[PDB]
Amino acid sequence: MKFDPQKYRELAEKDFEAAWKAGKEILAERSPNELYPRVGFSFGKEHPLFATIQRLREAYLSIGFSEVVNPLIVEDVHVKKQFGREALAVLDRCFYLATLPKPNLKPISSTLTLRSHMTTGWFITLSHIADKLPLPIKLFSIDRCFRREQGEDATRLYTYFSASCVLVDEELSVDDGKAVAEALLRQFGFENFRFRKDEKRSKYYIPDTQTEVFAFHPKLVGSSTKYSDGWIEIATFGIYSPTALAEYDIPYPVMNLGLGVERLAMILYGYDDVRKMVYPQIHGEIKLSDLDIAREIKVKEVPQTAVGLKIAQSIVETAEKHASEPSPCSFLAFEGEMMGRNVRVYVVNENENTKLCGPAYANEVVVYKGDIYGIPKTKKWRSFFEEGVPTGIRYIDGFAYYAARKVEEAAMREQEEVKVKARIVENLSDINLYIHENVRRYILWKKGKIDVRGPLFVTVKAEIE
Amino acid sequence: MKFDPQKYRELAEKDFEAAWKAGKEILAERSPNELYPRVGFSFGKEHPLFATIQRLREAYLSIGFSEVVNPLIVEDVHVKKQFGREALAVLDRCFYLATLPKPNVGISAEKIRQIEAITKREVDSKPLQEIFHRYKKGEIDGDDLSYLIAEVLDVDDITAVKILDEVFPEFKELKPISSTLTLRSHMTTGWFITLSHIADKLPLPIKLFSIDRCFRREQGEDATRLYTYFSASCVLVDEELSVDDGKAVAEALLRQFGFENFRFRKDEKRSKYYIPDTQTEVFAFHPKLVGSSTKYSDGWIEIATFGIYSPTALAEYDIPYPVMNLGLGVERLAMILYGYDDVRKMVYPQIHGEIKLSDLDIAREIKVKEVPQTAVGLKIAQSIVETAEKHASEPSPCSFLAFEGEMMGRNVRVYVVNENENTKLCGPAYANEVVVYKGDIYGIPKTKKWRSFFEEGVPTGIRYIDGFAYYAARKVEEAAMREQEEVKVKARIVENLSDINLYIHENVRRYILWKKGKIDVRGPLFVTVKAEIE
Amino acid sequence: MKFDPQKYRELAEKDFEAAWKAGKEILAERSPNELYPRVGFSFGKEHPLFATIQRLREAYLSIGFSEVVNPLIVEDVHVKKQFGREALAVLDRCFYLATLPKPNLKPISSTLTLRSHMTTGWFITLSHIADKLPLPIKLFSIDRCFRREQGEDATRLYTYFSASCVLVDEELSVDDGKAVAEALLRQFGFENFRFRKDEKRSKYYIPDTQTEVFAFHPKLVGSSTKYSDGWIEIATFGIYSPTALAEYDIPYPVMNLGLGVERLAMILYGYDDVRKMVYPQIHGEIKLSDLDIAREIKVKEVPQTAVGLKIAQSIVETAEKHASEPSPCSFLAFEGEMMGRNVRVYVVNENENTKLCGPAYANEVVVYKGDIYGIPKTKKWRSFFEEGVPTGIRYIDGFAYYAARKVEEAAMREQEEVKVKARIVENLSDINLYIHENVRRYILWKKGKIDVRGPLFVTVKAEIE
RNA sequence: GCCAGGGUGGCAGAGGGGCUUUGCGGCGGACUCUAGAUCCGCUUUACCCCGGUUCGAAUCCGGGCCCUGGC
Repeated sequence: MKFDPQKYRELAEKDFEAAWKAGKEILAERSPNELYPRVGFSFGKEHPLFATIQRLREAYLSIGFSEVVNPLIVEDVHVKKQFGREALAVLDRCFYLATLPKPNLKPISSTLTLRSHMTTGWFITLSHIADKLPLPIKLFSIDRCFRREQGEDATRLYTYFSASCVLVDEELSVDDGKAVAEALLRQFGFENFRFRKDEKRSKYYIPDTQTEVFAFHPKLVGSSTKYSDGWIEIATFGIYSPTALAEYDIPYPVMNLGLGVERLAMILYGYDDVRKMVYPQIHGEIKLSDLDIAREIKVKEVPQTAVGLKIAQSIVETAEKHASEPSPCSFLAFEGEMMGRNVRVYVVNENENTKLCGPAYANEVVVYKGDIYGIPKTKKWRSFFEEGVPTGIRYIDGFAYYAARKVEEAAMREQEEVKVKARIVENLSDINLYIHENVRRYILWKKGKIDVRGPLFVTVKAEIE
Repeated sequence: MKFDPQKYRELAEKDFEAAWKAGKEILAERSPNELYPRVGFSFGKEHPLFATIQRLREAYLSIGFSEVVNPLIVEDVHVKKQFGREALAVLDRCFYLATLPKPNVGISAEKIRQIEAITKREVDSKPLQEIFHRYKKGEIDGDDLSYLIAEVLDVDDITAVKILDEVFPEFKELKPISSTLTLRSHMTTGWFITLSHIADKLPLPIKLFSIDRCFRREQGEDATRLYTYFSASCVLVDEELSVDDGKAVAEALLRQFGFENFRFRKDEKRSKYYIPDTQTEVFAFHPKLVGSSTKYSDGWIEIATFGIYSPTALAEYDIPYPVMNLGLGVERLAMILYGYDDVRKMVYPQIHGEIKLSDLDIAREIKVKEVPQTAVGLKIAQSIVETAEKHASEPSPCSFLAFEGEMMGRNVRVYVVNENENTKLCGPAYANEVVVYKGDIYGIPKTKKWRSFFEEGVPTGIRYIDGFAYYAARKVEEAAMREQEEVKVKARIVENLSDINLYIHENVRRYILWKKGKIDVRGPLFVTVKAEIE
Repeated sequence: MKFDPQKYRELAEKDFEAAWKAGKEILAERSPNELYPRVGFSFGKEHPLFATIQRLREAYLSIGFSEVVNPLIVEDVHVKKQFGREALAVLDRCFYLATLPKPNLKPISSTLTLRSHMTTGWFITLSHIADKLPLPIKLFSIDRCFRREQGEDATRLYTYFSASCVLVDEELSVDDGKAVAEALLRQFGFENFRFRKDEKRSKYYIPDTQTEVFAFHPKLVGSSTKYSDGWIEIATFGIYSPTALAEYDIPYPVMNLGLGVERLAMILYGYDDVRKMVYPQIHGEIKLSDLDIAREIKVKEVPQTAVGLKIAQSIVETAEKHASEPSPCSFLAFEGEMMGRNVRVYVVNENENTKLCGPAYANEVVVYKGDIYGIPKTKKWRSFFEEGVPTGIRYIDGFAYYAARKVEEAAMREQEEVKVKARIVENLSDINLYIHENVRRYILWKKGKIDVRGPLFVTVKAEIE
């Protein structure tokens, strides 16, 4: 709360520490659902695909390549202009754009196609600058592409992200393509590189230039896959055929390196199933931390009055000690008045031989590995208490508030007495605690479980007159 | 050059100032194309579009929303689930994914295929009527190097590219076949699918965003729209929602891009997927816009849209809770930020010939053709400058010793002369520099008339004589190989760079023209350099 | 609110649009302090100094230079090792580190000094790698420095940020220093560059290499300063003297370019007074947008019941039309019951000749250029309404809630009748509206003003029995 | 979407059934010239797409696009 500079200012002149301890007065008093971890900040979280993409843009920029956006929708006449006589073989794997005919039904395919890879648009973009700008030209672009490869879902998908770049100079070896791969690929951890000529020998790449980069990343050695040796084919590249360049008037050669993003994204953040990565919202993959599950566990009914708080706060204060005395046996915990009439609180196990409070009065709720447990803090549960997030809410704590608010209902209902009792704990409601219906459908979905059981055996009678 | 730390230290410890002025020995004597701005560093540059997309990402993340990738290609059945009836109206402005079928090598084109000379072009190889069926079964692109380079011999595709052209005129009959798959017009289409799988399993409120591509059809015109665009979108899932939440987000979002005031109007469309009377149009005022060659002189521009998803479409995906959806269109926001007027010219600039080199970049490309090769020549020219730079007003004729030394092991002595008379040793435009300005290369002299060019353009630092000197510096060294005895190189008038030793790579040359630039390098340089290489 | 998929699902099968409009039912109903712009998200905002710093790191990295952290605290013996015989002249402008002597009072100066510029630490850092790593070496570092230059505050400060870098090769011209300046400086807008030899001729720079970069930035032409010509000295650089390198065993030369950050930061974000930039929290410079001032303007007392809302909501609904009828004249607006007893609301200007509602019943509150106004939406105030942020809260609106909640106090106080009246409006309290005491001390600090005046002249009587 | 004038080569811009401008610029060659001029040689015989009329159309008729004096 807002204090007074002077007041405290002067107050410190006399006995300092007496005024220092006086400071504790400004601290706010917190209710049960107002303290950590039932209250916490949040924050956005980026997707591994995109992250990697940005991480790739910089990587490219860092080795000199300027960014550019290439044509995405194109007339197949281009694929044809490039692949020469192999052009049709390719047009198969590509998609075509079809539209609906205006009924002044049945889509009418057209000559347009979604690019199967960046290269389709490259020749188009390089066509306008290849002979006007000073060499070398270093362009790159990380955008979307569309392939039809078997039209699968498991192995691959309909749209991927190419991390393309092109180098336009008067003289180019396959080497420039080698350098660019290492410079680019190294900024991600890859340490050793190996290149092997590609058999596919795509016709748009000068014969015997098309290569396949193989990079080693220590993050892989030991991986639960065939990438355990540490190496993985991570990118391909070649040098555009004069046959294709000619088709677009590009006089100088051109080196073109392509990077398969979803793969890199996977290597980096360690996902195994591309789909489970790029599309986890669908593939059931969704998680909440124990700390999160925790925060979501909150007291249902809680004392709505200043006194109410100091009531249950006492109820427990006694059970924390008198939960032993051989029952029957009654103890008094509170003495004061709320709203208008004086009040006193009673605690006793009316029943015959046994103890006052059940053996579960001291069971704390903790979340662990996805499950919500109700357990005593015994040298047996340690790991659950030292690897999970202990709610901080104990059985008696959970209980108290219920009573401290239940007598609060009688205090305003004119009533004179109420006997709030509690035996077993079949779940949370029984311990006066809840979780939004959604975290619930969650726990189940993530096939986790809630084990909040226990013999509380504690009753509280209160009289207001 | 590297020096000796000890020496330079034990000498400086005693005598400092002497060591200091000595340092100059470690610097490097650069030739002519080894000087600024003939030398420089290069750096990559980002594209306004991708740039904004990044800013946009951070922006969102900075307000709670977590990133997600939504379904791009979807069954139009979804659209018809998000518009009920008004669906068709949309699917007209959408694209469907067509695709080439396989060469029907059976039935229709089989019977009449078995009534001619099946095969004449000698190829033999047992009837691979199954290796062709595995095609009408499941093949792809990287499968040609199997039924040729491993079938009818012949490497990779040296005969496969034509064997499928001459003997197989069939393939040239395939036609893409439309389907029910579509390229989402806007993000929303994919939100229902994604929110579908989690609208009730994760804790509320749900804040998700995604800046990805979307395809639309609108009068095939590069100007009045583009086939593909970007849509920085977000969805807010929570129990209780009001259009306010749409504003609150639109505010906090735009506010990180300058915009200082917002106004929201109700959209006329009144689309079906949005609750009735919630589809809002958000207008924001941004300073950079105040007074411009645009229609947003007053500063206000409509930058996004948003509304609540009808509890109707939500059910179509079994989503219990209501959901807010804001949709900032990137391309514009980018133009406003990076100052562009024409969408197409901005996003796709190389294509629209919007390339451009700077004064400084042109100046950097103007190299010196004929340049020395021996430490001597470097001095010969360096010297030819001295005598020619000083004795510029000497009523010709008249020789002038410029250099005296041994080059390549031969006594060398070159002089700066003039043949005619009634004039001066060197022409008037001998001390003319090449200044690039406003995109045109110039060969002018410093004046109170040219100031504008030397203080706005960027001087190359090369003057006609400085250019020539290097040409001569080469000739003399040449004779030092042809062991001649007398070379008298001479240059009259200047009409271009050639007549100055200067030049520029062909590409920069074409740029100049393409850009309507102009090179102006003329003037009386007149100054011969007679050499006496013994 | 959470709806039912099926219910709405089927409901749409019959008449769609009847079910569509049925959708409006899920939308939450908002109270006065719950709608825009009295509710809005917030977000961090970086400081121009730092921003520019990061923006500088990338710039450097983008031209190849790797990052490194140099020594900050150093024995003056270094300044001495470098400046040779000029070393003392320098030691003047530098600070020294002094500590308190442990009393088993008066600080005891020491031999340590806070670096006056990066160069002091450069020689130290280059000492270990200059001859072990492959050339060229390109290092950079943007860190803090300490100068004593006149020990001023106005002109300059005690600590600045140097954006240093060093280039270690076998052969180096002054040119490398020129290139690096343009490459670095261009990534910020600077278009044309001019270098002039520095007279200072610092002794640690090979004689006649020390230069001063002058860069042109169109963002300056027309500036309200001497940087109107567009050019500004933005950085200096030279080539380390063999005399100094020798002192640290560096065999090869070294080019060193230094960038004065606070200046660049200023050019970029356009601040004139460095201090008003780097330290605005102190120099009174603190702002809130009209939109912000707006959001902070909220209804004080508002209907705490479901009905209460639909009450004031009606009170206004009538004044919005009957604020004309020649007074006296009474109208009824509400008919229903709250909590338990039926209720009716009256509105009349008991007084003699005039109109029912004062001429200010339709005055909306809007914030503009820093002031909080209470004005009618007349074709005279337009600009205030089209450049500012209209609260949306009008006089009657502000009023209503007061009444609708005032009768709510009688409804629970057992009472039978209440006459809430209102004549003039001397300020906000009078219109039932407030602003946190802090935005208030703000408006004043930013010497802005609040003009919420007006003759509301509107009374409301209500009877509950 | 609606009356009407128009959509000509690197640029400007007359005419216009088929042969057909012109000026600027560039391209190549030549010049006794101390200054930014001189002469000779030059393209892709240029006039959007699909139909109609004709011996034939850039020049004549309809449909699709592009700039407007206007709604």
